[PDB]
This record gives sequence, C-alpha cells and structure tokens, in this order.
Amino acid sequence: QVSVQPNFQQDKFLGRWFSAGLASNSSWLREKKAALSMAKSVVAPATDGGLNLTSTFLRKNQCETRTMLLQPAGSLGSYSYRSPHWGSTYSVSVVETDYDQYALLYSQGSKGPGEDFRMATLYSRTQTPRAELKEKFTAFCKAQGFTEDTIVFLPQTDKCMT
Repeated sequence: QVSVQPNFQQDKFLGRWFSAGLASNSSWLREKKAALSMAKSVVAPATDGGLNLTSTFLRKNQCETRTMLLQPAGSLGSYSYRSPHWGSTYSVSVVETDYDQYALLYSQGSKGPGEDFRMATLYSRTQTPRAELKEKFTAFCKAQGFTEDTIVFLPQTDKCMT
C-alpha cells in the first residue's frame, strides 16, 4: 500500500532533522493540543540493526528527550517500531526524501491497541522549510485521507534545540 523512496540510501539520511509538520486523527489532536512544538530529531545507525531516532523538545515546561528504534521491515526505507510502553507495533516508512532538505514519513499501527493509529510527519533539514515543501506535505496528507483541520505545521523555535 505505502510507497517507499526508490533506491533509499540510509547512508544519506543520518544526522540532524527538525519536525516541521504532522497530520493525524481528530481525537489524538483534541487533547494533544495545545500544544505540539517542533522537535530536533537525530538519526543514527543502531548496532541492533536499523536506525535510532532521538528527539528533543519542550513539553510541560522542560526539555524532554526520547529515543525510537526503527528496524528494517522488508524493503529499503520500510521500518517497524515496537512501543516499549504497551507493546504495539507500527510500520514506519520513508515515503519521499531528497536527503539534504526534506523527508515525508508515514506511520501506521500494525498490531496492538495502537492498530488504527495513522500519522504523517514532515521532517526538514532547516527549521523553516520553503512554501513548496509545505505543499508536498499537504499533498501527501490529503492524498492519504487527512482533512485540512488535522494538518498542522510547527513554527520555528529555539527552545530545546541546543
């Protein structure tokens, strides 16, 4: 169902990214806003196989850091994530990227109570992606069935980014 970036090259996907947009279900957004803020996300190879995604961001008056392990799931650019909290698994795909400016990711619940969860994410090498990039994101989000009220862009911030 979900496309992956053709000939995905993980060697070129590493290092610092910023979360610049998201889209998800109505309910999740109902009490997870206010207020979502921009995250700094660092991508590095995992010795257990796959990639570690380490995110830092402002939440409840403090900078918080979290690490997500993404393991290969069958095709280059297609990964799986197991939540350590209650154990749900999620498909996480790098749908489209140019490596040096943007990446569009798509996450879907696979098994567990998180099964029906669907979320798209815009990652950007800069904190302020061009209008054209924000349009690639809106386009993918709408094509996947997200309504405009569920598509949220996250503004530039300095807090927790250093």
